[PDB]
Amino acid sequence: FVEMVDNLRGKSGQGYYVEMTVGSPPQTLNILVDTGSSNFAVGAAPHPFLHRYYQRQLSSTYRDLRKGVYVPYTQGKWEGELGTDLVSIPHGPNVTVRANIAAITESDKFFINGSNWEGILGLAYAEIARPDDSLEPFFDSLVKQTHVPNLFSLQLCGASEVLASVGGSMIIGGIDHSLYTGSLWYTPIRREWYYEVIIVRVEINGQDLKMDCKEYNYDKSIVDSGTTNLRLPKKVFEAAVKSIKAASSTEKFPDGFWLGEQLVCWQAGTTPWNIFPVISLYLMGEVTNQSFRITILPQQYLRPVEDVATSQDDCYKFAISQSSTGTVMGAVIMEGFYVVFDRARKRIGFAVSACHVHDEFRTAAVEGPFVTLDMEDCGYNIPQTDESRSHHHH
Ligand SMILES: N#Cc1ccc(COC(=O)[C@H]2C[C@]3(CN2)C(=O)Nc2ccccc23)cc1Br
Ligand SMILES: [Zn+2]
Repeated sequence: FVEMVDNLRGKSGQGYYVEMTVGSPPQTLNILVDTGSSNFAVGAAPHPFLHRYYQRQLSSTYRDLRKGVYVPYTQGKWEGELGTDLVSIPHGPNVTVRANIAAITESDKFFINGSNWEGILGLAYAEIARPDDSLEPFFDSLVKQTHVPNLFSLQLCGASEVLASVGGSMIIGGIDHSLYTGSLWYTPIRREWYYEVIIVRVEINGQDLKMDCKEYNYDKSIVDSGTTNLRLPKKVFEAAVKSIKAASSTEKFPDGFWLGEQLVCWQAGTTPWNIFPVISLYLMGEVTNQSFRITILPQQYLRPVEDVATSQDDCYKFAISQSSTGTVMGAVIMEGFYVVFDRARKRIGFAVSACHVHDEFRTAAVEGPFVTLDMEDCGYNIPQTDESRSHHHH
């Protein structure tokens, strides 16, 4: 899998993308890797934040499906025309695939200035594809038309006039042992829509938040490469920030720091890492009553920004933020770990990433098992709307 190592790039906080080609002759585009969605969609007209876009009419292998699509996120949305075309990943498997593509014709708060990506590769399950689940997602087509094992793995690697470049690896069809150290621990996928998981416990510097564990997963917990922060439900975020504030309390930062809206700075090289606590999320294990923990450092949740006007200083953004749609284990989490999306066995694996940023006293850690007897149920059941209830699935 050496040809797939280091095949992701991006700018810190603005998404990891992989190079893809669509069409005949091949049009090259930089495509966000997003495990929180299941559509393959590409900028298909001019836009202030796009260097280039997909030109359907210039591909002899394009086919229009004569159907529109609309996807609204919490932040951002887009619409497009559905079609299929030939797609390859030059630093991926040695295959070409006919896949669904949404040509994005309009959008708002979707594309990001300076990010260098022009589309999105949705790697989650058909259940949340748009307009509905009969639009085969890309990975499904890849596995179906080729010999590629139904699994991929992501190593996202952390970081004055530009933001920091980041690099990473997306290994399509397996697991590269150079990319992690020590044990690889798996947590069941609760349901194949998002990559949904269940957190059974949260510790800040070894101290239990002591919340009803249903609160950790209200209204869901998902692993999303296409989300920058660790995002936490309102009540969880408030307790977690209270604990981190407490530990770090020799430094009094402005409100805007903790809201994720302001940098704080120390003189080059003098950041007091050791006043910030480690955060451990315990995930449901494969075995009943077992769990394992993934522990991240302040090096992951304190995200570095080089300020033009204080470029002498090491400056950081707080990259834990509030959610009203559940826990999102985003890049902040993932940059600790080599994360294995084992679709075949309906599980997600975590191991310590051979590229995670640490210091001489503490590392990100993946550790288990831990055991509870009569371990309760920590899952939440999303209220079912009449809209969702009325849909037939033939
Ligand atoms: N109908 C629907 C529907 C609603 C919500 C979701 C949630 O989608 C995510 O979380 C993806 C998309 C993401 C980050 N990851 C985002 O939220 N804004 C944004 C902006 C730019 C790039 C990636 C993203 C998925 C579906 Br499908
Ligand atoms: Zn029907």
